Amino acid sequence: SRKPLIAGNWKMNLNHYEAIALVQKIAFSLPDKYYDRVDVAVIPPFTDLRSVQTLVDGDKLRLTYGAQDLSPHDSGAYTGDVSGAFLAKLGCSYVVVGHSERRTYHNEDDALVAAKAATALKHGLTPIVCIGEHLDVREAGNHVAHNIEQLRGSLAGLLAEQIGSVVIAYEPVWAIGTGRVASAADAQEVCAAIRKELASLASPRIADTVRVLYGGSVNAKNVGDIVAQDDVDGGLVGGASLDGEHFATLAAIAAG
Amino acid sequence: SRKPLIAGNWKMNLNHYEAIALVQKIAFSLPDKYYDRVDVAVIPPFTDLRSVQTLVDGDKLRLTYGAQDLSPHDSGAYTGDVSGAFLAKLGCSYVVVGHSERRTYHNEDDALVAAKAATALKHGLTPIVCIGEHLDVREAGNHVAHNIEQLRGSLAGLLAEQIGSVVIAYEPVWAIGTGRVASAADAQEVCAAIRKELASLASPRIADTVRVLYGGSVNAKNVGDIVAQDDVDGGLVGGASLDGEHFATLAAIAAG
Repeated sequence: SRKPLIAGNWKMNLNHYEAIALVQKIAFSLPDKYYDRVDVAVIPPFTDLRSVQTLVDGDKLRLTYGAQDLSPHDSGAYTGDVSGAFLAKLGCSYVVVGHSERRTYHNEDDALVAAKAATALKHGLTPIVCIGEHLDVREAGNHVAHNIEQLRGSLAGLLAEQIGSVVIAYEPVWAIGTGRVASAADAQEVCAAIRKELASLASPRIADTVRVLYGGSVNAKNVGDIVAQDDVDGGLVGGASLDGEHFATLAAIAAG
Repeated sequence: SRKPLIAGNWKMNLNHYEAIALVQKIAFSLPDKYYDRVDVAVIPPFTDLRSVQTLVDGDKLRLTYGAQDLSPHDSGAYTGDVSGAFLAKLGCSYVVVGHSERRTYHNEDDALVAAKAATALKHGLTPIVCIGEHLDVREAGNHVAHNIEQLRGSLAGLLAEQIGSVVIAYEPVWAIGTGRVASAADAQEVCAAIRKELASLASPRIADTVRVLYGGSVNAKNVGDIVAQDDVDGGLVGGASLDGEHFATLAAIAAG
C-alpha cells in the first residue's frame, strides 16, 4: 500500500515561536499510534526551520518537516535565495516546488520547476511537485490532458528512479476564488491520470509507489472522501494547517 | 559625521553550522575598540537567521545582522516568501532590497523595490536599497542620470522622513563579471549624485545623515580608498564577507 501523507503548507504565516507552539499543538493532539499509518509533515517559512528542527529532533517527534521553495542552484551569488543544501543540513524531509502561488507571482514555469525538483533530489530532499489547471482549461473539458502535459514538463529530465523519489500534488486552481468546488471524484480523475503518466515516465511498479496528494481545500468534513479515493494518497493542506487540532484531525482521518 | 557601515552580504552561502562558525570567527577577530568607529553587520540566508540571533544575543555581540530580501506583504498566501514581521522577531536590523541579482534573476523592478522598502520600514527594519547601472548604460556615459532615476523609482512612496531611515547601496553592475573595474572615484561620482538627489527627495539635512554604501568588489586592498571618499559611507561586501578574518580586516580598515 502507499502510506498516506498529510503535509501542512503554512504559506507566509507564523514567526519562529508561533511555529514552535503550532508544532507542539500538533504533537500533543495526535495520538502516537497514528504515525505508523500516516506521515505527517509541517512546511513552515524558511525563517522558522531552525526552531522546528531543534524542537523535532530535540523531543524526538515523529512529525517531519519541509520547506516551501528552494533554488535550482546549489550555492553562490543568488542574493535572497535558499539552497537545498541548507534545507538538508536542517533535516528537512520535503520541499514544495511549483506551487501555484510561485508559478503565478514569481514567474515559475515547468522547466524551472523541473530544475528545482532535480536539485531537491541532489540534496536528498523529497520534492512535492505541484501542478494544476485554471478554470478556463477546466471549462473547456481539457483538464486531464493539461495536467498530464504540466506533469511531463515539471518532471522533465528526471530518471525513472528519480520519479520514484518525488511526491506530486494536484492543486485544483480552478476552484480557488472562483466559487467552484472540486469533488473527490474530480480529484480522483486527475490523480488517476497522473499515476498513469508516471507509469510511462518511470514504470508501473514505480508509479504505484509515488504519493499523489490532493492540494485543494481540505477540512475535517471533506478529507476522508478525498483520501479514500484510489489514486489519492493524502493532502497538501493550506489554511487548516495553521490550526494544530484541526491539522491533527486531518492526519487521524487519513490514517484511519 | 556619518559613521561607516560594513555589511557582509553572504548571498546564497553557508549552512547554519557554518553561520555560527563564521560569526564566532568575526567576533574573535575584530577588536572591540573598532565598534565605536564602524558599524558591522552580517547578512545571512534566511535559514541561518535564528542561529545568528541566538549567538549575537547570547554572546552580547556588537555586530548586527539582517536578511537578503523580504515580501512586500505582511502575511498570507505567498508560498515560499518571507515576511518582514518574521525578520523583526528574529532581531534583524537590516534587510537588503533590490539587489542586482534579484533585479536580474527575479525580475524585480523599481516599484517592487520601493514597496519592499516601505514594508521593511513598517516592521522596524532598515532597508539597504540597492541600485546600479549595467554595462550598456555605463558605455553610453548616462550612468549618473540612470542611477538617479533608479533611486527615485526605488524610493517612490516613501516620505521625506522615511528616506532618513534607509541605507542606499550603489552596485556598479557594469563592473561585475564584465572585465571592467570600478575605481574609488567612480564610486564617489555616483554616491555624491545619490546624496544630491536624496537632498531633493527629502532635504539637505536628512541627505547628510543617510549612509550610502559602495556595493561593488570590496576587499582588503581597496576598502580604504573606497571608504575615504567624501560621499561613501561603507560597503555592502560580497565574497570577502565569507571569511571571518578578512571581513574583520575590512571593518578595521573602514574604522581607521
